[PDB]
Amino acid sequence: MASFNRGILVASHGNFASGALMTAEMFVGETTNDRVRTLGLMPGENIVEFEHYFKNQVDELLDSNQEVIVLTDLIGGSPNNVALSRFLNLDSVDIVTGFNIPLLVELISSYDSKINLEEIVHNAQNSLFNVKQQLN
Amino acid sequence: MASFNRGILVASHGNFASGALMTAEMFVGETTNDRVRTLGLMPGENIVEFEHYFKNQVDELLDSNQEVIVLTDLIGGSPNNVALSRFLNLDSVDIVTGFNIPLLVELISSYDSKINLEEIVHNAQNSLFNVKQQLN
Repeated sequence: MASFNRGILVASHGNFASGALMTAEMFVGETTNDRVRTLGLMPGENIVEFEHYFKNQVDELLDSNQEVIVLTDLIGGSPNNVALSRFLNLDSVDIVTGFNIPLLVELISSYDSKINLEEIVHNAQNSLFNVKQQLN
Repeated sequence: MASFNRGILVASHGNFASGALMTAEMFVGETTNDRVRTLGLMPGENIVEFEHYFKNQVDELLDSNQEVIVLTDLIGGSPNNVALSRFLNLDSVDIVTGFNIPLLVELISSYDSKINLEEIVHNAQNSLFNVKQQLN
């Protein structure tokens, strides 16, 4: 079976993650399940059920990709807490929190390529900005 | 009628905007239409219809708030293009692009308060980060 370079899991409380993917696909085209997945921790769901769904999404992406980047909505959220505890020392799994559309788009566009992740992250930070201030 | 401090319009291609609000409300509680709105430019919709929906959302928020912050998904997207052209020199309307959940949450939490927007933006940039790198 194919082992691609890099899978992406986008995870959040609520609908942030699936909505981000939907929007990203408007720019980069439809993705498939062996490369990109989302997971939302919904109102009324507990972290016990969520936890193993999460673990399963990352494990399954690793069957098809050499590495996985987990994008989470914010630091100290449950998706981020779970990701860090479950995959703390697994070097093939990266965790970037506070993601925006520019990060997600760039990671999808480059997932069959070599990347510099620090540079991608740095550019995604710089993509969040006050537009009148910056355009003068 | 009440003029509050600050309204928020969250705008994007697709479902990014509504999904971001839904998620933000999991942290800060349910919002109402006179303070916070979303708008998505959907597949199959043109910028001609979208444009005036957009204008109308900002105008109506200004009936109830002294200022409005428009959050858009990315620079050079149609929501951002429209916002900048329509409200270029209206000082009561700010435009911050590349938004993430930390920005949206903070702006909702502080919308009845005096703010330092530069500081909020700077902190939102710093909220997007590689968590293993930063936690060492």
